[PDB]
Amino acid sequence: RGILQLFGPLGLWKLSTFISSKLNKLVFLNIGFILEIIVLSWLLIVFKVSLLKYILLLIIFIIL
Amino acid sequence: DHVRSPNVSFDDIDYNNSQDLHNAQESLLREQWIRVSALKVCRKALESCYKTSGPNHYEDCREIAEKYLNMLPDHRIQGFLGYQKNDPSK
Amino acid sequence: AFNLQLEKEIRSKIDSLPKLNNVTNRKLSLTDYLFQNAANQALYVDNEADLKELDENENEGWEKIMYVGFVPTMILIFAIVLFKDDKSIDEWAMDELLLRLKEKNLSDVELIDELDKLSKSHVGKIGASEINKRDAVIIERILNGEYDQLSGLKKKEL
Amino acid sequence: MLFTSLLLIIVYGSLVNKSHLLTKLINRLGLIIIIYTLLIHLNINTLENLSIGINMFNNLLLINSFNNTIIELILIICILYVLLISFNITGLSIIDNLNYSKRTFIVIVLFNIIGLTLLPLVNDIMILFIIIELQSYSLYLLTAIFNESHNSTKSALYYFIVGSIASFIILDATVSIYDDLGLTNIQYILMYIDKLEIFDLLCLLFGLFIKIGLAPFYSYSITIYSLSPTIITNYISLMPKLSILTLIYIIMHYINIVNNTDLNYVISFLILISMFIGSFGGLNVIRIKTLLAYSSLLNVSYMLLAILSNSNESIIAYIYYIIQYSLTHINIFSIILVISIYLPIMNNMLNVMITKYSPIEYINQLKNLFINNIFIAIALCISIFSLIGIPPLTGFYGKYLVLISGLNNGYVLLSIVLIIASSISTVYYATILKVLSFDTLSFKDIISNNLIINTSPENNNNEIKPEISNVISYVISSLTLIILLIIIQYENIVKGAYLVLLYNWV
Amino acid sequence: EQFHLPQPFWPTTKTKEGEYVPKDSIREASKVFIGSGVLLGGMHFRRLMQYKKGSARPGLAKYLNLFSLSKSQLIGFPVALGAFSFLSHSFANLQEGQTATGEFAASSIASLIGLSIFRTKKPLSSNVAIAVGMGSLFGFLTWAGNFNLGDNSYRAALEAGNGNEGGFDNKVIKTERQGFWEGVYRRPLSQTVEDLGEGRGIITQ
Amino acid sequence: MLVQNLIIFNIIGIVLLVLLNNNNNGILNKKSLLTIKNELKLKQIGLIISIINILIIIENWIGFNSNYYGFQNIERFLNIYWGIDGISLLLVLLTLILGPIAILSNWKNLKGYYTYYVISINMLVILMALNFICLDLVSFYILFESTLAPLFLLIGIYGANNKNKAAYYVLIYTLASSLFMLLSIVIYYIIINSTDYIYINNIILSINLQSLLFIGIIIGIAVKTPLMPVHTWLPTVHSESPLGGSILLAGVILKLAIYGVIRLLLPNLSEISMMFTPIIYIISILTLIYSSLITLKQTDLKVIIAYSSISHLAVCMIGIFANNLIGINGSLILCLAHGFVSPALFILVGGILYDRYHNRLINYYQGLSTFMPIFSIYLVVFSFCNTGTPLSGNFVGEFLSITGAVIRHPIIGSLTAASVLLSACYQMKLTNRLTGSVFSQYLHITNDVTNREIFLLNWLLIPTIIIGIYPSFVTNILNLASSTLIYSVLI
Ligand SMILES: CCCCCCCCCCCCCCCCCC(=O)OC[C@H](COP(=O)(O)OCCN)OC(=O)CCCCCCCCCCCCCCCCC
Ligand SMILES: CCCCCCCCCCCCCCCCCC(=O)OC[C@H](COP(=O)(O)OCCN)OC(=O)CCCCCCCCCCCCCCCCC
Ligand SMILES: CCCCCCCCCCCCCCCCCC(=O)OC[C@H](COP(=O)(O)OCCN)OC(=O)CCCCCCCCCCCCCCCCC
Ligand SMILES: CCCCCCCCCCCCCCCCCC(=O)OC[C@H](COP(=O)(O)OCCN)OC(=O)CCCCCCCCCCCCCCCCC
Ligand SMILES: CCCCCCCCCCCC(=O)OC[C@H](COP(=O)(O)OCC[N+](C)(C)C)OC(=O)CCCCCCCCCCC
Ligand SMILES: CCCCCCCCCCCC(=O)OC[C@H](COP(=O)(O)OCC[N+](C)(C)C)OC(=O)CCCCCCCCCCC
Repeated sequence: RGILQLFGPLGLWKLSTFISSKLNKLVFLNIGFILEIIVLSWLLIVFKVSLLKYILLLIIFIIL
Repeated sequence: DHVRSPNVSFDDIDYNNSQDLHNAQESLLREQWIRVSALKVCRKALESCYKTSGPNHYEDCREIAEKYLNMLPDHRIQGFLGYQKNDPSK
Repeated sequence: AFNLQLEKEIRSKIDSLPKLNNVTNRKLSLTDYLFQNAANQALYVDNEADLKELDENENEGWEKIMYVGFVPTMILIFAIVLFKDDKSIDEWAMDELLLRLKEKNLSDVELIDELDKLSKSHVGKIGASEINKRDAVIIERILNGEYDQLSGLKKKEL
Repeated sequence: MLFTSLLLIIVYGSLVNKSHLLTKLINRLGLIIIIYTLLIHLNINTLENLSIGINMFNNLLLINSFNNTIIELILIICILYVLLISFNITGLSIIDNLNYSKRTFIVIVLFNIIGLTLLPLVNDIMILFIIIELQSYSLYLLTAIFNESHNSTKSALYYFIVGSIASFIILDATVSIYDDLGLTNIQYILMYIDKLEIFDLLCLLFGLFIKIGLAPFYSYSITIYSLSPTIITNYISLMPKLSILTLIYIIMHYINIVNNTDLNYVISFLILISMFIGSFGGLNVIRIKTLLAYSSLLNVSYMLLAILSNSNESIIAYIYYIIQYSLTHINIFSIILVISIYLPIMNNMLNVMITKYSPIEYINQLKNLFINNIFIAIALCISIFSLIGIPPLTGFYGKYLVLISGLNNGYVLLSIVLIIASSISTVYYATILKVLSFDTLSFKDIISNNLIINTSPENNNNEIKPEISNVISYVISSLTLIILLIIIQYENIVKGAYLVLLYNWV
Repeated sequence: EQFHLPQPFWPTTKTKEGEYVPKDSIREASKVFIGSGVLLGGMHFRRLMQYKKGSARPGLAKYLNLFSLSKSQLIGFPVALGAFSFLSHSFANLQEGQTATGEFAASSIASLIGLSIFRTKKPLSSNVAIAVGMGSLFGFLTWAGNFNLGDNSYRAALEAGNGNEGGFDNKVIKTERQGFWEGVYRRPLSQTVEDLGEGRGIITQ
Repeated sequence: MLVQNLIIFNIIGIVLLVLLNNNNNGILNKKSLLTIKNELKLKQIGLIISIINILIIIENWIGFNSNYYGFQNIERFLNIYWGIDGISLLLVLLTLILGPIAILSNWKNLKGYYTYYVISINMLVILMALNFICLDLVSFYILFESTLAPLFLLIGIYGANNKNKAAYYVLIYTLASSLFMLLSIVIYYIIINSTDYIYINNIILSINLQSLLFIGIIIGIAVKTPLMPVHTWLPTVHSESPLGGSILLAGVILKLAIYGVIRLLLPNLSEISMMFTPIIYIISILTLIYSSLITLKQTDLKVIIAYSSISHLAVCMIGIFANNLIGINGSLILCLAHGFVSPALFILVGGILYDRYHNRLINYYQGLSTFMPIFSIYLVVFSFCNTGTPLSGNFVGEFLSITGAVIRHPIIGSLTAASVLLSACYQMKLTNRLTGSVFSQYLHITNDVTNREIFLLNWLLIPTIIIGIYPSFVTNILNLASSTLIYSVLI
């Protein structure tokens, strides 16, 4: 009833609720929001590919 | 009737022959079960010698007991996968 | 055997008691559940609910199937494990061992005498038992040489 | 045939008077046009002849056996979609009259089908830009066909703005390539595949990724699919993906010639993020179309892994997956349109407002479907289990074939992540099934005369009145049994996908 | 004698001894740290302009609040990314190559350093729990071969003859170990003893 | 002949029950005639179908040769090769015998929808039975996971108060873990171009690749036995699932994991299985010891039995990973013996007590022997079978499994003997309480075991004791099939 729930249903439910609540705030009809994300993605073309894992770490920081 | 073991070794066949590899696998299995049959017969002799000899069993059954203790480690089923997948000489 | 005239008697009598919750000569057949008119099927249930309403753990409808289909099936399974002419590998190997003893010792007067008189039913009963049989020479010959051919299949050494 | 018959329908629709019956009969003429288009296309295009790849119209177009299969798939799915507007989906006028109130509905579909079928064939940068505009403009006009609807117009505004930004990105990529090489034909550009900047083609793919709703550009498609009418959302969420993904496969086929692993890593980054968003995004949602929008984002990520690997095993994976996913998409939306007839009627907390465009808008409006219609509820369960990937349904072989191509190319991470993504998304797929069936016994003996279906009259009380119309019922029956019983013909179907070649030859 | 444990690791090209010129860890971390701080700080002052241009429009304000970064995040993010780049290169130089253990250590420490800056108002054990989770993800990323196995994939092996295109033959026995993606019919018994060791049925009983 | 008839006949049975019971849905509002007596006729047809499935495997058993090496009855159907050996034959018969028992256990304790339940039971039985006769990895996975669709709906519709929790647990624990097993199957099909049993058994893969493939498969197997620490789904699923669902889950579904080791690990990944055996033994030993001590503190009757099943299946895992015939035969006999005793204990605990009092809390029951003497006899008899008392098939399975572990690993395999003590600690703590002291003050005196519940208990007890006294009925069939799994090169 302890660690196997934290690393199981109860723990993953809290993780899912936290992550899904973040994603629910990103779906709203707004021109400025989607334009910023489109233009931001252009940096993947500019950046050298070795920086992908740093962008991955930065994105996980923003989830918090 | 009484079927017989098709004596066929892994060393004399091409494994790409499906029926030939099947025979070598069966051939190795049947020779191990016979050794199990022989071991049980030897153990039958040991039990009868022990019962009859009474206090003389140490001397009377000495060579039967010695043979059973030698055959016991290897007169058991070992499978065919071990020798099929391994070449001892390499 | 729907017998619609019989239901009308059954339906009417339950009407003689307006109060609720305060026959053995009835049966149905297999062809009735699919061919009766929609009106008659309604009547049968209206009685069955009310007949049951006017009421231990028997006649539940499974006894015939399990005691005609299932128990004979287990009996047949019991028969197969008992009286099926199937050799196992261990039983085959003992027969093969006795056969090779005969072939290696054809010139043996004593051994072949015991092998011929050793019946097929006592092949697995070799040793000390209630059966009075002579296998002393048979056991003697197995203890002497090795009648397996495992060394002939491993042609590669270290 | 499409172009010629479209002109006649355009003029004919403006000549006759406006009535719901006439618009419905004009829609049936559109059904005949697509059927004749399919028959003519089948009569002349064959897989064996198109294996080499045949140029048409001064090499502006290039059709091969890989392009041809997608064109026939587009025509077949478009046939199934037109049955929705050409026949009764529910049989009740308050719901069905919407599909007959716009006479230009069928005209826009025929406009878009032309754009859908020509896009995979593009062989020049000038015609690539022209066709991608033709497909996009028709999608905007279809998203705004119901111009008296506030949400429908708002979606079309969002669709236009985002899709114009992507088109500019696509145009900017082709202009950069023309600036580098001074050439416009794709086969001419292939001669200089080693000298042009390959990331100029990644910019071209980025504009295509926006138009398929890939992450991080997923936000607008999730918003648009939920706000649009269910009949509109059924089309726009599937049709653009059939053509654009096929075009992405052909572009990635040319990109793999130079083997730029940096480009492979950026795309893998977009696939990885889309799996995370597609699975975790749908966990906390209450709208069914919002849930299906994330399902679409997730299944696109699965296909893009096959497109990214881009090998012989990828042709079989992509071709089979796109066919079976289209049928599952069609089957689910057909059931959702039908089952609005089982909605309870008032005679209140949360002040829930339901409109005529989307009568089924929340997942919990599917409650007690196991009681109202067991056969339809099972049909919906089979489709949802296929999306989950329960064998031996079609959805299992789709994931199995995608994994084979992905793992054969060394995409260990993406193969593991998608299988984790499949498990996470199973949570919200199961929630549909929980709503359909789990309260069956505690509700079986209840009196429900307050349904939408109960408002319909009865003819004679001596006849048998079917509760669902003939055509829509047969389509749901056919697609559900295909999804269920694909094991019977799976071996023969996958042998056909072996023959579909994209310059393999030998 | 060493324990004979299974080794579930995907194939990777192994640099020969004397190879692997190391990468300058400070220089590489400097580019990530400076470039990130310039962008994050620059995008911060760009968004303040968008604030001043409009603050009576709720639609713009809602979208700007999502992308807004706190002051401790504008400093913590470049520091965490810079420490990650430094520690990833520093450990890679130590081990003559990149390993999943090195990336697990580099990511968790970089996360914990950043978390202790922009997540000050949370318990210390909470920050460590996230750092262990973040470090495991990047260790798993390296274990799976980053985004693709590349030259170690089966498709690459099949093109180099190291696959199983020609099939198998038991008469052929190879002293050297088979390739990662290669399967054989029969193996030298010495290889089995090297893998499993003697004992419970190998050679002896 | 076997697979083709077993599938075609059951499809006709499924369609027949649907046609009869759904012909009157169309606003007839009638009273029908098959709906009487809780759909008695529709229940009886499904009960007959289950028994006929047992007759089909028998016709192919009469021709089975116990002295033939290899798969028999080799058949092609739906582009899939189907075959049977000694190991598969016994597991198929065990699976089909439990079919009628699952239906009869829920003969009159469902709130409704009897046709749906009977179809799902017959559908679960055939899919599990077909899983023992497939001959390739992909066909193994298709049948391994196909049972999730009906099982998920069976729990959620016919389950207890926490059925929603249990339905999600079984769907997500098993599907997520099996997808890792699918990854290993995809790798086999990529590098060898086939998933056939015989084809892949002859190929030796690199010791590093064998490790990755073993871990992928073992993840799917370890969750479904289940083993620690991925066992937490089972107690929740067993306490909420219907009685027939618990019988099939505790009788067949868990045995597919042992058969997974026999097919997917031992003959194809032989070299890496020897490397992993100490890890397997440590995990299984701690699974056995931990589950036994945890079972002591449980307060739910159906959860106590669920944890008892985990302890014995750890012993089955230990035996099957012994590299000798004694352990392999012992693990297989213990699988069959458990396949009868464990469903019987669920009938006593969750089928007789629950159908009378509708409460599974331990604190309500004591002194049952005063007014339920027949229940106490069967409860006591099956309790001693469950702890491996001699004369029961459980002991023969347990003793050979423990002996096989000792022969395989004398030091750590000796810890397996704690099954003898620990199993009796929690099982006889529960039985000593149900049959001890004064009849409970929280219970009203009611009927004892009925004829149907006597029938179920007798025909689960009878096979356990026949196997316990004369296991050679089973060992003769398994002898040649089990000997092929041993890997060793003695010089
Ligand atoms: C033997 C069984 C084995 C099976 C088990 C396998 C699962 C093991 C994983 C266990 C980890 C999850 C369980 C614990 C998570 C608990 C989440 C949580 O409590 O929220 C923490 C915090 C929000 O704070 P709050 O919850 O409100 O209060 C603090 C309570 N002390 O918010 C947080 O800090 C959460 C962290 C932010 C999210 C980080 C996201 C990282 C990337 C996602 C992780 C999964 C990646 C999957 C990738 C593929 C997805 C398609
Ligand atoms: C007179 C001055 C003129 C200044 C012009 C630049 C304007 C200010 C912008 C700040 C600088 C960032 C952009 C720098 C150029 C783009 C990156 C690049 O190309 O690499 C250059 C730099 C040095 O790398 P170098 O090895 O010298 O280049 C290859 C040589 N063979 O590589 C780097 O290390 C750059 C640092 C990048 C790492 C930080 C970015 C990642 C973290 C922030 C993420 C931003 C948001 C995420 C966007 C993606 C969203 C999906
Ligand atoms: C320079 C500007 C900032 C950079 C933005 C980058 C945008 C494109 C990157 C791809 C992510 C697309 C998702 C939509 C973009 C998110 C827009 C955004 O930045 O808003 C921040 C959002 C809101 O969070 P909140 O803290 O509540 O708001 C701030 C309050 N002041 O917080 C979020 O929820 C953002 C996280 C969204 C989920 C993305 C997760 C993608 C998967 C990452 C893990 C990958 C899984 C595999 C891991 C194993 C490998 C290590
Ligand atoms: C509560 C549930 C109700 C059920 C409870 C009681 C269960 C039934 C008890 C019996 C269990 C079934 C096992 C017996 C079935 C017959 C087994 C058999 O086939 O015996 C064959 C035996 C040797 O075989 P063979 O030499 O090859 O000759 C026959 C060729 N067909 O040939 C023979 O010599 C046959 C000898 C049979 C002897 C009678 C066996 C009955 C049991 C008595 C002995 C039990 C063992 C002693 C235990 C005492 C306590 C320690
Ligand atoms: C890989 C090694 C083998 C592991 C096999 C898979 C086990 C997954 C964990 C069980 C989850 C479960 O069962 O999901 C069911 C649970 C039910 O939660 P509940 O009890 O109703 O509490 C929740 C409600 N409360 C707290 C209010 C009472 O939904 C969840 O929590 C939703 C989160 C879903 C996450 C699923 C991701 C799966 C990833 C698998 C690989 C890491
Ligand atoms: C071996 C392969 C077989 C494949 C065919 C499956 C059965 C098809 C049933 C369609 C007809 C139907 O929906 O009918 C409904 C029937 C019977 O319900 P009822 O109690 O009469 O309904 C109530 C009517 N009253 C109110 C008049 C009494 O439910 C079934 O049959 C259920 C079986 C399917 C459950 C599991 C679904 C899993 C989906 C994914 C599978 C991999």
